[PDB]
Amino acid sequence: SERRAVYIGALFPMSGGWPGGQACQPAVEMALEDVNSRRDILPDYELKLIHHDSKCDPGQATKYLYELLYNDPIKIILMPGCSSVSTLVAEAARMWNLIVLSYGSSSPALSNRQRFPTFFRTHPSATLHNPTRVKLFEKWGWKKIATIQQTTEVFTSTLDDLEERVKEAGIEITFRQSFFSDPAVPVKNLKRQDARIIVGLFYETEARKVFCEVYKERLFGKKYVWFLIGWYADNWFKIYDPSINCTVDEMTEAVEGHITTEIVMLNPANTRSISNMTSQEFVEKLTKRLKRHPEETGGFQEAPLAYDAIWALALALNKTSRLEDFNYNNQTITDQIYRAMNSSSFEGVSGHVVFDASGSRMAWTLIEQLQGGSYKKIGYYDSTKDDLSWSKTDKWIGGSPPADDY
Amino acid sequence: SPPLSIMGLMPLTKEVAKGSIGRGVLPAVELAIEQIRNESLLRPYFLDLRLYDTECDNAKGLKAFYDAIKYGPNHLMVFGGVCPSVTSIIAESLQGWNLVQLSFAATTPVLADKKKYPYFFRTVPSDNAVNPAILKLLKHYQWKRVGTLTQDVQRFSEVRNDLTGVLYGEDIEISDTESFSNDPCTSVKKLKGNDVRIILGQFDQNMAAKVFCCAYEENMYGSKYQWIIPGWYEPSWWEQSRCLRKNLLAAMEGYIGVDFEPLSSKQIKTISGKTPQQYEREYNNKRSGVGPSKFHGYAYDGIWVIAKTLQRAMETLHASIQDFNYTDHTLGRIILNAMNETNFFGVTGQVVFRNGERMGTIKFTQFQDSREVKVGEYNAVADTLEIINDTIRFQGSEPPKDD
Ligand SMILES: *[C@@H]1O[C@H](CO[C@@H]2O[C@@H](C)[C@@H](O)[C@@H](O)[C@@H]2O)[C@@H](O[C@@H]2O[C@H](CO)[C@@H](O[C@H]3O[C@H](CO[C@H]4O[C@H](CO)[C@@H](O)[C@H](O)[C@@H]4O)[C@@H](O)[C@H](O[C@H]4O[C@H](CO)[C@@H](O)[C@H](O)[C@@H]4O)[C@@H]3O)[C@H](O)[C@H]2NC(C)=O)[C@H](O)[C@H]1NC(C)=O
Ligand SMILES: *[C@@H]1O[C@H](CO[C@@H]2O[C@@H](C)[C@@H](O)[C@@H](O)[C@@H]2O)[C@@H](O[C@@H]2O[C@H](CO)[C@@H](O[C@H]3O[C@H](CO)[C@@H](O)[C@H](O)[C@@H]3O)[C@H](O)[C@H]2NC(C)=O)[C@H](O)[C@H]1NC(C)=O
Ligand SMILES: NC[C@](O)(CS(=O)(=O)O)c1ccc(Cl)cc1
Ligand SMILES: *[C@@H]1O[C@H](CO)[C@@H](O)[C@H](O)[C@H]1NC(C)=O
Repeated sequence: SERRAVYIGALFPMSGGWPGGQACQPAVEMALEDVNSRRDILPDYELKLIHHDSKCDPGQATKYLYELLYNDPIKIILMPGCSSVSTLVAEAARMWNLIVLSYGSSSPALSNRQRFPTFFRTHPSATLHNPTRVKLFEKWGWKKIATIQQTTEVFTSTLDDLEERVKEAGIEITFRQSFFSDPAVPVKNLKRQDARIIVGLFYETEARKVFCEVYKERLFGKKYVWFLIGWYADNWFKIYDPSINCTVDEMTEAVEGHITTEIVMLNPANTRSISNMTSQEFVEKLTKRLKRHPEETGGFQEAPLAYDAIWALALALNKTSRLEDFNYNNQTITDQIYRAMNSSSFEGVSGHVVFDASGSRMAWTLIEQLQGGSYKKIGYYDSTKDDLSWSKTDKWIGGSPPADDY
Repeated sequence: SPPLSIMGLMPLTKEVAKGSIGRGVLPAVELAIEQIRNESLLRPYFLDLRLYDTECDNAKGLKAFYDAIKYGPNHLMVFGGVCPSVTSIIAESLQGWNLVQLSFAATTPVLADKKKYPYFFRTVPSDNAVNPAILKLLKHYQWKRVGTLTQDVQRFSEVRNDLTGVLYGEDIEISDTESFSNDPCTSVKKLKGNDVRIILGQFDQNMAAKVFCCAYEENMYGSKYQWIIPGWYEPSWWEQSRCLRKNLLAAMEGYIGVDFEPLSSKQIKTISGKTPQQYEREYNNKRSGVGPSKFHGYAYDGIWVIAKTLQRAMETLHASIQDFNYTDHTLGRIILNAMNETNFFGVTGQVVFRNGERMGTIKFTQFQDSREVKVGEYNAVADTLEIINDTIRFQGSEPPKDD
């Protein structure tokens, strides 16, 4: 007979704070072609896309969410990208019994089943850095940690999660300092209580300000280890900032030896995943559909998560299969898709795809250290299987990592 | 009589606690709608208010709004938005349907951001509107040095944050800034130790009883101290662990409470031809068994703002309305421009907006033996303070000094 059309209502940020839809929409289009051309996944169903440009704006997204829900055809799932767009659609979704699957939202707040009961994300939460941090603290035998953050909900939530994770490992947070824009008084305070192991959470502009202030107070050297986020631009510390007094040399000096954690978004292995593509082939195939270069295209590094989200849905819809009967007033099919989505376990272009109880993606983390003004891969950590890959590439002045104490 | 449809959005259900604001204001709304029709003020048209229940919930509220657009008549504007998170969602999206919104109860300062909420207006002053009033009070009593005590909850930290800008370029020093989450006693100890005399408090009713208990224990009360705290607490709130009731009342004695003025005290005829006193009587008869709400005057004046806006928008069109779909950007812009012209004497005083924000009246109260008593008002339009002679009092021969 005929394959029944089954619809996804997606929102792609083509502009805004995170213009991730630029590469994620083509990656979504490619994944649908790959799933629909597979006779073994949904033989009786054809998965189709209906999308709108959210502009990474919740106000804008409210207009398109209406457009998706109040116009035929009925959609079985909603796929937002930006964290602010997901916070709005994932909360609203229960009124239309809709599963919500995000390909780009990292906000820790989205891992709340009370506010977001049908929510899943192939993009991990910013809290995924915390198990890697506690493991590195354990490896190097540290139990006294200082934390410094910029005043943002994401950074406060990340540190709130780090508090409960260190308590479990018999580790404590000595000092916690915050700053809206100027980090002069928080860094001066770290020096005063003689903090040794510091977890610093801030954006790049604020990192430059933190590390200039770190040079001045000599909060770098053999004594100190800084744990930062690994998503900053290459040579961020060398970038010219007129509001910073420190020189390139001074700040290449201040950042020396610091550790970074970064969520793995593309499998570094040359293995073939469920689609039978390799990471390298996915990248080459994606580069071909793009109008501009990967460097110019927003959401290029997140594009494999968007590709994997379509596969997670396809495989979940495959496990259940009466999809045309879906209506916004019925929980039946939703709860069955929810159960199938919750039981996700497959190999995607981003690596192994699994969700925790909150619907947040579980993934590997890349651990790097800045050695001689350049980041060097010192290993990877898999939080779900407590698997640490050590490179034996890390370097310390003492010939060994220092300690939390005087 | 073609209808001019208005989308009324508010919690109306008994199952929702804020449902009392929505129901409390409906008799005031009915009185304004009645007079406008009875007097045919918008002839040929009649003001058609449709009501949709938000249930003070983000999801139910958004669906109520979506269901109003889908199945309801063509609304020209939005009237309501009570709960802060629901109002923020609706207010942010307004341009998508070219809908101007007028709220009578959402006081969250967040909504003053016209980059995020350009189509949003409110007849009620925001939580931050107490700050230019407090500046006037400090200037009046020559208080040049203050300390702050704030609860670490967004509703209060937003007010404290705004105070910084209000007191900048003025001759007033914030000598000590103290915050607390659950217990204010450590923060009250620091203020005492820094010899603070004038305290600007921003915390809830539950925390207020704790604050004044710590104040008694630290002797941060009497002739040398002045506490300036929220004026919106339930009456007899203090009656509702270590301190005694007599010791709480001793420390509370003379605190200044600050909040918006529910209705004008001026015995002058408003736009409807009634004085605020005559309106208040008409509202109390109309409400019957429904519990009164302090936002009733704001809802009443809110309907008059809509009627006046529509009259002016009708004049603008006549110079060069049924055709309005949520598509007409130009009609929405006309409605927006006409609302910005609002200038009339309402039951809540003069109704004027400064960038969608109400310029209104702030009430000053003083706790005297058993209750809060009115001691003054601040007029935001004129930026003036009027202190009620023979009401405000101090335990010493002079008001306290700031050091
Ligand atoms: C998952 O991935 C790879 C993908 O293959 C390549 O990569 C893509 C990105 C594209 O660039 C593709 O065009 C490209 O193929 C799949 O692996 C290949 O798939 C087939 C599966 O059998 C293989 O094709 C031939 O295999 C044998 C023998 O091939 C010989 O030659 C190569 C060098 O050229 C040697 O290295 C091999 O060891 C071997 O000696 C051949 O007999 C078949 O030919 C035909 O024979 C009949 C004759 O009567 C015909 O009637 C039929 O047409 C029959 O097919 C195949 O042509 C191919 O070599 C491998 N390649 C690799 C790299 O392993 C893999 O199958 C796919 N998995 C899926 C789809 O599930
Ligand atoms: C939105 O309203 C603003 C305020 O309008 C004023 O107050 C209303 C309550 C109502 O009474 C209305 O009629 C008033 O005009 C508008 O800003 C004001 O608009 C004027 C510009 O047209 C400006 O005035 C000038 O008038 C002369 C010009 O030489 C001078 O005497 C005076 O110094 C002013 O420059 C006025 O200053 C300005 N108001 C404020 C407080 O800044 C605003 O344009 C309007 N926008 C619309 C309708 O789209
Ligand atoms: N990786 C994409 C995204 O998670 C998108 S968002 O969650 O911030 O909307 C993101 C995360 C952190 C930063 Cl700095 C920018 C973007
Ligand atoms: C899809 O579901 C069918 C139903 O049993 C199963 O046979 C098939 O292997 C599934 N496909 C994948 C790729 O898991």
